[PDB]
Amino acid sequence: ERYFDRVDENNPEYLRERNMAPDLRQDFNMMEQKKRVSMILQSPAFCEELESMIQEQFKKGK
Amino acid sequence: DIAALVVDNGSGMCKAGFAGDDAPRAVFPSIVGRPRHQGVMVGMGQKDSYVGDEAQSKRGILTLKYPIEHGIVTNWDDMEKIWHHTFYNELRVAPEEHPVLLTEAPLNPKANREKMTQIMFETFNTPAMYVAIQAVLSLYASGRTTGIVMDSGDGVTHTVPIYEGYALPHAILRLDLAGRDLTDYLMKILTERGYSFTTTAEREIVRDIKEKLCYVALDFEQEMATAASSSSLEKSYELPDGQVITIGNERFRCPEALFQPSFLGMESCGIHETTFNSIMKCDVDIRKDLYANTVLSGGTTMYPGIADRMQKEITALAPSTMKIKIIAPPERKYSVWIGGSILASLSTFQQMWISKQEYDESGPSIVHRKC
Amino acid sequence: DDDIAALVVDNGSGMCKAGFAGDDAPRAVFPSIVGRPRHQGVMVGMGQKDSYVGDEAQSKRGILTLKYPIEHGIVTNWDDMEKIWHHTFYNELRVAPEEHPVLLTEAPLNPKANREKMTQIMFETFNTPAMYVAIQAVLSLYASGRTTGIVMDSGDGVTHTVPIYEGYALPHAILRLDLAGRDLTDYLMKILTERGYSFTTTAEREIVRDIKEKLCYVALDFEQEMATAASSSSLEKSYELPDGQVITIGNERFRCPEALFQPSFLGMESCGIHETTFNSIMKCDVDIRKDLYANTVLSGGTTMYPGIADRMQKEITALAPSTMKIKIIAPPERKYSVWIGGSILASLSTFQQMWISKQEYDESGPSIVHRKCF
Amino acid sequence: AVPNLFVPLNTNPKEVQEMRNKIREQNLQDIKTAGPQS
Amino acid sequence: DNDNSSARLFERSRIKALADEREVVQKKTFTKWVNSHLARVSCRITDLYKDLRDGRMLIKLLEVLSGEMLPKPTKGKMRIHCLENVDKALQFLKEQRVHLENMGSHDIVDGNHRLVLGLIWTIILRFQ
Ligand SMILES: Nc1ncnc2c1ncn2[C@@H]1O[C@H](COP(=O)(O)OP(=O)(O)O)[C@@H](O)[C@H]1O
Ligand SMILES: Nc1ncnc2c1ncn2[C@@H]1O[C@H](COP(=O)(O)OP(=O)(O)O)[C@@H](O)[C@H]1O
Repeated sequence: ERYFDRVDENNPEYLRERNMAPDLRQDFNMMEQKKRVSMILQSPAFCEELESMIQEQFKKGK
Repeated sequence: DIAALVVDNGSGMCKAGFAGDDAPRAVFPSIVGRPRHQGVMVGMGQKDSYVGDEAQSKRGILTLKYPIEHGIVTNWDDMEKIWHHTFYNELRVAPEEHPVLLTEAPLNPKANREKMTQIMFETFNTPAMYVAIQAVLSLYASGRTTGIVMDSGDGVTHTVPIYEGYALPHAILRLDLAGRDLTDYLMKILTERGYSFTTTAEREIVRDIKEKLCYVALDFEQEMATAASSSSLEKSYELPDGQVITIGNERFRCPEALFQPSFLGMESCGIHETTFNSIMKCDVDIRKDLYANTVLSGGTTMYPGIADRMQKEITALAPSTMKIKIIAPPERKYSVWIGGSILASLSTFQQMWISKQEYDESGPSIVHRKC
Repeated sequence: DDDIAALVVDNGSGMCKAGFAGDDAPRAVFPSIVGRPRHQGVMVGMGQKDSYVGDEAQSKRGILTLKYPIEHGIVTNWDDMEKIWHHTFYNELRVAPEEHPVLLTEAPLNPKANREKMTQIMFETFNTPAMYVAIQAVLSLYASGRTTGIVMDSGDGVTHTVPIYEGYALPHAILRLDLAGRDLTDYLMKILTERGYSFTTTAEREIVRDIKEKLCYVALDFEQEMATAASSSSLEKSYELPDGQVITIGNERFRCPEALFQPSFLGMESCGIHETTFNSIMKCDVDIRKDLYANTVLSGGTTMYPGIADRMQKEITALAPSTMKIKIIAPPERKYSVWIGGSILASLSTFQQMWISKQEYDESGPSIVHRKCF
Repeated sequence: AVPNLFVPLNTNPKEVQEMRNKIREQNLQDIKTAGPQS
Repeated sequence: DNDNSSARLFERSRIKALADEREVVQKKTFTKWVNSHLARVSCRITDLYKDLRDGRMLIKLLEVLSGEMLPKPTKGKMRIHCLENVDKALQFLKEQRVHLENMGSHDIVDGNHRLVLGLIWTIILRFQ
């Protein structure tokens, strides 16, 4: 009995599994396979450049 | 651990997610549906209006309308409904506890930013909210600080060049040629095959057809000759009612309106010519980098063969000594949100947030002071 | 409120059913006929009875002429309808009409004067505190228990198809056909002539109806069954008349209900019931059709022929595209289904808001029924 | 307009199914009850 | 034939059972109500269906309830005199403008349960 093992209405964040489009099913898996947001933050050389660029663009204007 | 929220809005798609996450938590169309048929069944579930993913399920009994067209909102109440559904039903988080990050088109009227800020502080009691440019965030998601970016959504197409983290306001080019107009053109050219689609649900069906069975031709006349002289370029779509249609010749005809707007009769030039003109408006010294870094963004640029045709059309107008290359990330649909998820995560960005208390003495114009 | 239960009255052309809300089965089921004597009355002291109504009108049908107050779902004679309602309320249920509200059913596409006169009669004479009028095919979906589906209701007076998706009914896709078991009884009475049997009086029509209810079925293939009936005598069956005579129906058994699928046997230009259901499906929007294909619901006493569901499924499958899955839902209790739905509708706590009060009728005349109900 | 004129809005669909199931259950138990006393 | 058998099962079990329970309860209650008023004179009925056939007790009950003098019953023990005695009570009810529908003397004499119960119920609705 898999059907007794779990219930669709017990967990809403398991209920999200049923109502997915197939291309939406790939987009999440591929995008957390890539981990781009983790890559940008973990890599320093681009990171402090972005840091200081935002800070000193605030410094003179906007 | 209070974390910021990134909410990306575009005409036809709303995404939302916590800052610092790889994936947005919620993705759903920006649709509002109201019942059209006489509802007679006492005691069962009826509602005044359906919104989001639930509204798309019941397309048969609903009239579906979009609150945003061409990047400009038409009815603010529907926008409030979508924002409330995003904050409460999708993420189940209080809007007044976490800061929220918002995006918009670069060129837009004055009143949009002010009304958006007023609604976001007054209705939801957001402690801090910031407005950012979509295409700039897409370039940050690509991870280069320089280059010219092309973001083409379902509302409007725009190319902006960014050099050293600054987007030049004079060189920004905007063209009102989007995917919804392509859907209308595809419906008009499917009329002549014998299949007729008129209602809004049939427009969504035509949009799904366009997403599944469209591609960009490398040579337009040669592909017309091949499609006229043979039946190889024919695919069959299977309708939700069981009917089967043959898309046939039209597959490369609908996206080609992106390059030649004379099919739609628009006065403006093609998208590649728009990108070339935007590059021409910049200074000479940076033009090399503008020809060296070009990324594609938006769901409209997911047609197969868009990169090769774009590169060829840019190389045709470019000088012979210039080197042309086109960068197309596979996740170009959700690049903008990813950039937002970068921008809220920085340690220098906490001072960039708009203060709730400062808005009290400033007012709705405060964003024009700070952004 | 808790102990008081509104009366549920299903009022078709053939038979009338009545009971209390919250009950699984109706208390009183009896035919809707009004009979009057025609012969001499010579025995003095037997008493005078002007009219016979209901089941005991059937028992003494030998010396009576029988009239149907409802023809094609329309109340042609209203005095006989008052007789039937009085016999239902007092003799059958033994309830005072002032105590409980009344729930009534009717056909989808009917003249407005029928509804107005129903409201006027149930307020002015029986003096009811509240009353509601509903559609039978909508109540069939309540009895089925599903939100979406297409209901084909075939009674003694009229057949009609309504589609409902997610509790929303489409008025433009509702179809009405004047082809029911009444015309089938007339057709059987016509085709029994060629075997030598003649039934002409109104009393013999009930015998023909009993013969139809006992010895009729729907062939899955018409031409093959006709060839089988011509080749052999295994299809023949025997029936016994009330006077002891024996008749043999033989070939006619699958020819009487076949007029439902081919109306050209009756001279009608209309389409069959399967084509009517298919056309009602394709009159709806594109998206819901799949769901309307999966939840076809049969109802009414006319759909009690053996083998009706298999033939209907085969015809719909032949008409529909092959990639869709076609199933026909026919409960064994499909004769009473409408009434059950009425009880389910009558016992809801929400529906207590939707009753038509007597004060509203006093303010608005008999025209209040169109603004409420459906 | 007025598409929802004949029905009230914001009603739980579960209650109708529960009461239909109760009427269904009455048949299985087949408890015999008299009519309401006048 | 299987679904036909199931339908016959349903309309043999539930429709019969509910109606029989209701009519048994109504029979007991009507018997008590008639016995209360009929005890003023020295009269008592054990069965509602059987003792009301001859038509004498109906005349006695109507005489007790109404308060005036009905015509005395026809002196006989046949079926015709029985019909006459029931018809006298029915005609006296036709005086009081009480509305009776599908009610005849032979229906009471033969002993149809539903029509006798309806007659008693109509009398109760009038004379209470
Ligand atoms: N897989 C796909 N292939 C081709 N076109 C697509 C695909 N997915 C979406 N589109 C087109 O892109 C549009 C959605 O663009 P989107 O990225 O949502 O714009 P925005 O987010 O700026 O509103 C749709 O109208 C559709 O026509
Ligand atoms: N067991 C049966 N088999 C076949 N046909 C039947 C059966 N019972 C009834 N019918 C047909 O149905 C008719 C009665 O239908 P009914 O359910 O009374 O309709 P309504 O209640 O809507 O008036 C009869 O005239 C007869 O033609």
